[PDB]
Amino acid sequence: ASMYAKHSAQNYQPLLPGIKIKTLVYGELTLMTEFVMDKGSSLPDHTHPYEQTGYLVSGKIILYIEDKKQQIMAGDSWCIPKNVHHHAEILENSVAVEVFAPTREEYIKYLDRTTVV
Amino acid sequence: ASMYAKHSAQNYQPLLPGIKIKTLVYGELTLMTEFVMDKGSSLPDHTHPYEQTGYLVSGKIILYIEDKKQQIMAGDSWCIPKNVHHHAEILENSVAVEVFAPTREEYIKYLDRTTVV
Ligand SMILES: [Cu+2]
Ligand SMILES: [Cu+2]
Repeated sequence: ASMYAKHSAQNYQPLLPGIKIKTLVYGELTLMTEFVMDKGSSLPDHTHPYEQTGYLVSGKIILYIEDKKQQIMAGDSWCIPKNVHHHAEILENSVAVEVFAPTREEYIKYLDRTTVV
Repeated sequence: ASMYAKHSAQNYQPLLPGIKIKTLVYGELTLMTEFVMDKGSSLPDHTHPYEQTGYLVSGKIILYIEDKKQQIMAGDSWCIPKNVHHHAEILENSVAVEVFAPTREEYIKYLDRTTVV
């Protein structure tokens, strides 16, 4: 059931305007995605029944979680509990790695199978 | 409760020779760490009752999972189910972000409270 995946510049897939996604790996309890986000894009306010914990690999965003707002730079991190409202403004081209728990089955369809193993 | 944390080069805790750790954030279902590893160090075989999913921010490691072995570089990722044998050889100075599920209570104390927003 273990997985390895290798980095590739290909197959980051459209999710929302300005936001591309790739599911890297997943398991019994978690699922890992990489989000590639264009400067000036945004994530609209949403909720989902998965805890979402992330790390900014590169760039700069403003991450809104309920009534908090924080500027996020490379190496910063966050944890958003299940069903909590969140959104973001993307200030520079940015890359984030985010892990969902429980496994977010709807995101398995973004798995880049050309780079698994 | 949601959580934000800011990057700091300080307060990594010695875990093994050449291997240091810091808990970045955690939540109800997950806990996120950053592993800073020195060229030439290693992790011996271990297992634990937490799923472990990781992303290599930088460097070069050989990651062993049961009878599999893979060289892992920046942007590669892995998911290791609960109780599965794994170890690693660190070939270059390396940095990994790893998320445990469920929340790994023993690692809460490695949070750097000076970086929590
Ligand atoms: Cu979300
Ligand atoms: Cu481990």
